[PDB]
Amino acid sequence: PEPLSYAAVGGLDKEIESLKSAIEIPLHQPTLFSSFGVSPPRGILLHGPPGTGKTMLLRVVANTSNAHVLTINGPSIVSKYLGETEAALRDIFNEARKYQPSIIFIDEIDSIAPNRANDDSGEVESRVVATLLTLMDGMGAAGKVVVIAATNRPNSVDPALRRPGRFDQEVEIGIPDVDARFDILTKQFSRMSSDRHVLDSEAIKYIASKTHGYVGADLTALCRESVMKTIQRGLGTDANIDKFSLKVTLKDVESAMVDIRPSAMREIFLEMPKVYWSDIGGQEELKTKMKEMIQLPLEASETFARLGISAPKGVLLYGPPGCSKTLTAKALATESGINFLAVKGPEIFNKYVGESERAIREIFRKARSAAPSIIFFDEIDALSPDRDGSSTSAANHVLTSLLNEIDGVEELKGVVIVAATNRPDEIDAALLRPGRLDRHIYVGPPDVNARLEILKKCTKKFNTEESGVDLHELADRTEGYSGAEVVLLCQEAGLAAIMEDLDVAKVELRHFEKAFKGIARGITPEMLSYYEEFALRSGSSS
Amino acid sequence: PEPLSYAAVGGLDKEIESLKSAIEIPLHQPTLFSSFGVSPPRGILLHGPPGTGKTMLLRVVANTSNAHVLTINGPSIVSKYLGETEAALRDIFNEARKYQPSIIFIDEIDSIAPNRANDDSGEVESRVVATLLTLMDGMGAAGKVVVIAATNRPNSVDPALRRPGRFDQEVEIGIPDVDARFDILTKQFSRMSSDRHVLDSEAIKYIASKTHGYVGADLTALCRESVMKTIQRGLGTDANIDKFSLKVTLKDVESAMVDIRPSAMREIFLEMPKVYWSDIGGQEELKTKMKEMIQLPLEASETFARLGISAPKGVLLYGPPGCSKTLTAKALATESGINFLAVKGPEIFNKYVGESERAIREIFRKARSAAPSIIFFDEIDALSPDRDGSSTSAANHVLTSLLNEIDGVEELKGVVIVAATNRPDEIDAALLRPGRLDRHIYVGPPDVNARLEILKKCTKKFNTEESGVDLHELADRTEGYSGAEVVLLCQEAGLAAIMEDLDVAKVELRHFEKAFKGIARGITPEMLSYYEEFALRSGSSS
Ligand SMILES: [C][C][C]S(=O)(=O)N1N=[C]C2=C([C]=C([C])S2)[B@@]1([O])O[C]1[C]([O])[C]([C]OP([O])(=O)OP([O])(=O)OP([O])([O])=S)O[C]1N1[C]=NC2=C1N=[C]N=C2[N]
Ligand SMILES: [C][C][C]S(=O)(=O)N1N=[C]C2=C([C]=C([C])S2)[B@@]1([O])O[C]1[C]([O])[C]([C]OP([O])(=O)OP([O])(=O)OP([O])([O])=S)O[C]1N1[C]=NC2=C1N=[C]N=C2[N]
Ligand SMILES: Nc1ncnc2c1ncn2[C@@H]1O[C@H](COP(=O)(O)OP(=O)(O)OP(O)(O)=S)[C@@H](O)[C@H]1O
Ligand SMILES: Nc1ncnc2c1ncn2[C@@H]1O[C@H](COP(=O)(O)OP(=O)(O)OP(O)(O)=S)[C@@H](O)[C@H]1O
Repeated sequence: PEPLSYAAVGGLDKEIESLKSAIEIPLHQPTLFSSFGVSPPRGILLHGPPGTGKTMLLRVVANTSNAHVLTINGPSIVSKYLGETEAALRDIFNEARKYQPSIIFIDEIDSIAPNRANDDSGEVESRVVATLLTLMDGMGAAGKVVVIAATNRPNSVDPALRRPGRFDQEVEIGIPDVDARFDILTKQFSRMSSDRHVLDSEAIKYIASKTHGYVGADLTALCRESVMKTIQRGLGTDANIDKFSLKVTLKDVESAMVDIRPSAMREIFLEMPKVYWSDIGGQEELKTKMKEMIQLPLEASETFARLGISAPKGVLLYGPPGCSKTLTAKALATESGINFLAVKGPEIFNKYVGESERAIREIFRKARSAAPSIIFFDEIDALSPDRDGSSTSAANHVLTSLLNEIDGVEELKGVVIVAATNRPDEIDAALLRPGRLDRHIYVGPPDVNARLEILKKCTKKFNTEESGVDLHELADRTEGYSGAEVVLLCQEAGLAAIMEDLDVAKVELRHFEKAFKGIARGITPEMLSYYEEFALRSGSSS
Repeated sequence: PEPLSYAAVGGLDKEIESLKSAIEIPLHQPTLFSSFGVSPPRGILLHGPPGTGKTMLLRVVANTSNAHVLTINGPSIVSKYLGETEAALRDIFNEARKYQPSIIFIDEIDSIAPNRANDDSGEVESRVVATLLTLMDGMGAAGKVVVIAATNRPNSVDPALRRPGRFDQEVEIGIPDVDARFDILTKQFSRMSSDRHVLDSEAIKYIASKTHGYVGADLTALCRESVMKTIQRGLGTDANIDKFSLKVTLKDVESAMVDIRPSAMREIFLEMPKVYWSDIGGQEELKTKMKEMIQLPLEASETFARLGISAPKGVLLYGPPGCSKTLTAKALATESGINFLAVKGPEIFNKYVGESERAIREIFRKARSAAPSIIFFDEIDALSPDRDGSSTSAANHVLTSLLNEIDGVEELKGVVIVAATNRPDEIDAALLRPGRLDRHIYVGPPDVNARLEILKKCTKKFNTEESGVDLHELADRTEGYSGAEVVLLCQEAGLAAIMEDLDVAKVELRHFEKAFKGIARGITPEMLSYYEEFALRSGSSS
């Protein structure tokens, strides 16, 4: 029995500190809030997607805090009929009250008081929510009691429990980021002695990098699976190997990766990978314009206010498919340092009725929470009201929610909305009017310098100068290819290289010639003329 | 009471070894990786389509493991009300814990804790899932207890029992393949003495070949019916035959097949028959091209990585209806030696809203699991968003799932997606953009050499050279035919042969002339123009 400690928790140090404060300020000294004449906040609710580390945090709070732990075991104290159940829970609260200081732990409130939905059994669920409200109505500002709550989904909890003055302090324990994933991995692999874990910190970098979707508990599972497969490699050599100290290795960790893949973020707003400005080929004009028109307003708020001008509220990127738009937004995300929440088009539109408006609401709330922030909307084309009557019940509602959140700049100061599209017309004109998503930047097919840069980025691994191919004739021969077609031309050239030989280490011009014959232009002059005719009708930066 | 052994199980050797490993490492050697610091797995799940051999596997594991088995008999220990039921299951777990080492068998979790669906009676189902989780929360890292549970459909089980750090380890027992079917039949017919079973191993090969949809129990059922129909023939000669040792013959086994088939396999991800490169008439250019751009990337990954190019992810086969597309894909499957998941177009798009999402997610999970693999999407034309508002609820969701899943290059190193559409224009352009299903290959009507080879393959059985018909005048006379049209020309010639005589063994040019009169070209110049037009608009390998 090793008692847990805050060193065991990982990747949540920010909200670890927040929860520690929300426990220490009450439960150790309510006199402070007695002086300031507000009822002390009784009730901290730990949100979070499943497996993020709630229950572990509750256990570590119980172990670390010197107060007395009490538990509402959900069903495990509710009796057959509620007449004894309500008495039992009141008895729990009273026993906490007599032995102040005390903490009441409620796990899985969704399994206790979800009375908003249809599953509210008036004999059971309504009674439980009623008694929760009734006793939560008072424990005494002088009382040294606190209620802590953990739910895998908050909105399932009825709004009645989440009214203010009830348990309403909130700690949003969320999906770990890349650095948080590294923290969790380092702690987990330090739980085992470093002898058996032969992975240098660079290996942990790598495994954290390839564990995008994984959340919390999942990572421990990964480590556990690694153990198993390591043991299996001990048996794969010969069954007679009963010797211990078989090291766990990086290769074992991917071999585990391929098989664990449990429930984690695949229906959550995407955190995109890391790309720098160097990866993007040229387009220095667009790079400068984006750097300015996004990063500068978020880092010049005092200067903008001094000048009597509101900051730009929204920039819309439009260009032929393949040209660097998602990559440019990702690069801005990676090396602008601003919090950057991105959502694909369809992944928010589908979001069956109500879930769409809720999703827009929560994305904007999160954007406001961690200001300054950039909300990236890839393919606004999805959120288009330009369809038949079926769109009136889905597209119109989401469009008007987006409009209502976009406007009202008084509450929007550290938020910039960057949208991307390849079908600019089908973006409802109510969203490209002045005062709204109004700056329009046209990406367009890359110019010759940018194309040459893309070549040099993608042709570097296979010999070019000492293979007799000069990239400039390729660059001026590939006029009109969108950047995707340029990188595909490089890929097809490599495919010809492996065509002619399995272990070749050299790429000739004839391979590029075959590739260039094989690839067809994807940007017809129709599409170009389309984009300038949208440029004339545009609002800003035509 | 014959004791079950692993010799009785068949066609699951890989899964058998995995389960034996997952039962030996705990339950015999907990210390051997309690040192490693991770919590032991402690709870393994056996998936499987109904009748694929779960319950037998549990019985054999019980009868071969020296620990003591305890059975949660589902309802057979659940009482009238859950107050005694939860106590009884706690008592079961405690009696296991005291008598370490112990195994706890849960059969049909779905009949126990399916609380994710509407059939959750909060008095029963919620209580049972709650007591599971609450007791699954702790068994003791040194507690030599293991849970094994089996389900007929996993997703019906809630995510709560399938969180990690929990009842986690999964063993997938699937529909047996052809070789596994041979193994199961060999074991079944060797259970009965070889005297009664007069079928040489070749006959067993044949019967396994023509039992595509049969799974597991079904095959045993087949044997039963064989027995039954065999003794029916014992009564077919004369009722006085009470003599034993009536051999079971092959013909009896097919006569059983015509009746045994229940609804065991549904529109499951399809396994396709075997066709060799020799079967496909000519098309040597397409032979080489497909061989390279599919098999070569999946077998020279290190060379591609060394060269700085990503392997080609997707090949779309577009050709007129009749030319060898599905046949070419099947040939690649059969004699490329790579795992070949393949699902038809209409059988995934038109299932349901969430069912389609789940289908694509699971097909790609399976493709990743057994890498390298080739996902074949025959007739993506079904997955088309080019319809009315009804497509906004079905087509958009399925297409965005496909795009999101195929854009995951970071963990998609050993998968290639091959598609085959007969009208390529109705594929959403987002699925043919570079970086996605992008290499386009045109199959097209067979050239003269291919037509000659097709004839030679289909005319071999009935005499051609010594019948006075030379295949080259046929070959150059049948310009414009699709390959299917050519094989049907051969079939119609045979039909005229059996017209003019019931037991003929000779086909003359006049029969072919009648057939050639009776066949119209299904490949209009309009269709060839359409395909050339899509070629000029394509992305790669135009
Ligand atoms: C790993 C690396 C990362 S990245 O770069 O991003 N990538 N990945 C993978 C792949 C590729 C390609 C291929 C063929 S495969 B990559 O490279 O990609 C990239 C990007 O992504 C592209 C484009 O995209 P975006 O951005 O999106 O564009 P768009 O199309 O416009 O949008 P949408 O959504 O579609 S409307 O491409 C590429 N790149 C690179 N670099 C570059 C490019 N492009 C252009 N330009 C340049 N510079
Ligand atoms: C038994 C043998 C097997 S198979 O070959 O496959 N078959 N079977 C049956 C039959 C036939 C015919 C008839 C009239 S009856 B068979 O032969 O078939 C075959 C195949 O299958 C066909 C074609 O297919 P595909 O590929 O699929 O086409 P398409 O349309 O493209 O697809 P889809 O689905 O529609 S999109 O035909 C035949 N063959 C054979 N060989 C050949 C052929 N074709 C062509 N070519 C060649 N070489
Ligand atoms: N930093 C961490 N974040 C998350 N989980 C962690 C972390 N460090 C260790 N873990 C392990 O992850 C698991 C977390 O379990 P839980 O706390 O039950 O997850 P969860 O948030 O409770 O999911 P629920 O209770 O179903 S909403 C435990 O096995 C911990 O040992
Ligand atoms: N190798 C084998 N694979 C599958 N079934 C086999 C095999 N060998 C024999 N069988 C027979 O298959 C039958 C299937 O029994 P079960 O294990 O109950 O099937 P099942 O998996 O339990 O189906 P469900 O999911 O419980 S409805 C057994 O009774 C055996 O007689």
